[PDB]
Amino acid sequence: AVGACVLCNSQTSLRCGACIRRPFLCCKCCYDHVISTSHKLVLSVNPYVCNAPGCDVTDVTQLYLGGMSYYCKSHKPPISFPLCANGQVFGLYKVTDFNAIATCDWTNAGDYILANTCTERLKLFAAETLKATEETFKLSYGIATVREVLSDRELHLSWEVGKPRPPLNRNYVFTGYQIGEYTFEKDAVVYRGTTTYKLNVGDYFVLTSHTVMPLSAPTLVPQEHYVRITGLYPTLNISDEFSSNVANYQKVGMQKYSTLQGPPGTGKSHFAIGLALYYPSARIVYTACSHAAVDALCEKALKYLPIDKCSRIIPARARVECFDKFKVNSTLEQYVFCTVNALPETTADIVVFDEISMATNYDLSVVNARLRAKHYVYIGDPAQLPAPRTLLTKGTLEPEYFNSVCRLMKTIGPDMFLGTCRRCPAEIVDTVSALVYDNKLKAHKDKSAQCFKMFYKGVITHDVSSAINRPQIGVVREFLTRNPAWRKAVFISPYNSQNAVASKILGLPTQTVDSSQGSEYDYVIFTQTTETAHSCNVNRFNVAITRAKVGILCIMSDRDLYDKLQFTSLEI
Ligand SMILES: [Zn+2]
Ligand SMILES: [Zn+2]
Ligand SMILES: [Zn+2]
Repeated sequence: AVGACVLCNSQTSLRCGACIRRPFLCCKCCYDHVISTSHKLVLSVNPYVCNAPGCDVTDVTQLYLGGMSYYCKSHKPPISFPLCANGQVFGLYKVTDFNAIATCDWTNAGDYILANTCTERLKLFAAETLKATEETFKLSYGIATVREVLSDRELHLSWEVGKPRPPLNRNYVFTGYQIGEYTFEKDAVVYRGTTTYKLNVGDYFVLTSHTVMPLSAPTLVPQEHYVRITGLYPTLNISDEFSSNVANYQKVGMQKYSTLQGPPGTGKSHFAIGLALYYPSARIVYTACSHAAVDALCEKALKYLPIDKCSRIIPARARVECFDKFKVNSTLEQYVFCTVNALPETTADIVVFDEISMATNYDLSVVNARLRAKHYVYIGDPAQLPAPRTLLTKGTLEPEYFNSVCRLMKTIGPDMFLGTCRRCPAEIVDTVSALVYDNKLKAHKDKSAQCFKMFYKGVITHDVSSAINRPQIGVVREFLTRNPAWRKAVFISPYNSQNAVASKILGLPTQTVDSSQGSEYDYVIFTQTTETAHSCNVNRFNVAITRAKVGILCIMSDRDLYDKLQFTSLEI
């Protein structure tokens, strides 16, 4: 009931009853809010509503202070004061950007632009409002119910009518009923339940709708620059293997927080684990939003750090199988590997937050609120993929607006940049260097002469909204017959339905561009499928072609990206 104004910090009893998150607004800011938005309900110790029996006047601009109570113009006594007047709303302790965040529906890109350009307190207000909006929207979808048990991995389903049916993709992890988190993918559909339980006919599932907690900590702590390495103890016996990062590790210890832009295969995980060998007594918490990003840090640590000082934090609700080689759930070990949403309340000498393009301002804040560290390291690449914004349907979200860390990397530049790609053949490195890295990314490898491109629009079919291009898969089939070494390639496309079709026709392992991020393969076969904003997205295209260590075949739909690929063209 008592607190500080989100816009000016002036103390108040006044909150907005029309905002989904009921923020405290001072007498001045509350007035500026109510008089320019449809938000007219104001909440003090008691709500600002007409106290006359049966009266439904709740608009603050139509209410007055009559004695110790509130009344409308129709019910107030002769000695009464308007609650709204003189640029202030009556309350104890006596804007444009706040209004827009408070009233938007989060379906436009401009909403996320504003949520990243505003003041720090407005960033938390926006992040809390957005996440609560996202969670409420999850209730709009309808409940599902098991129609039959086709086999151990397949089935056919039934829905409750009247409410919209969400898409069948590995993008919507539903929680099961308490029978583990289930997922779906394409009348013969596939039930993907992480927990091996015979799906009882009649049971139901609901979207993973977790309650949104308030944010208190900023997305980024205030920057502090030091003249000496603070609270960390370096070595001069630093392995030659990590010597290239020595100046950057010293930079880490001389600032409160630091940003590292690491293009694909430039050594992000090597840098993160090497930071532990450079400050060998430091307690490091390694965090990322996904279990995949956390497990990739676990694999690198397994090679350089002592296994007895590592612990993989796994929440009681075992969602998917993750890293099995560290002692599970020991918060006090020197090296703790844990996803953002599962972080314990602890302190650290260094916090390493990896895959920063996938973080939201909500995640940035959670880390600041759960971990109190001497140093914070943000590793990622704003030229890679951001977290999916399920409400966003209009406009494209540019990298400078992914989150606060990405905004800094795009506006003032990152503090550290890993300039040499060690993974990809030079054809790929040269293409992405010009496309998203302003020619600052260099190739370690020579050209492989196994990077091919083909311009083939094919035929686009749609599975509801997800796209398929059977002729592009047919072209891959013909290529495989003449290129048997490509037998072990991973098939990548921007669409789950295209991948399901390629999996049956080609028999190759499949991956969407979004799920390939952070992974690498000798050979990659990419079919663009369509020429939509989704399939032409430069960050997605960058991720797609940088998965390859040796060769890549790109079957393209977009002339622009096809011309930019510095690959040998194929005919047919
Ligand atoms: Zn104020
Ligand atoms: Zn409001
Ligand atoms: Zn009244």
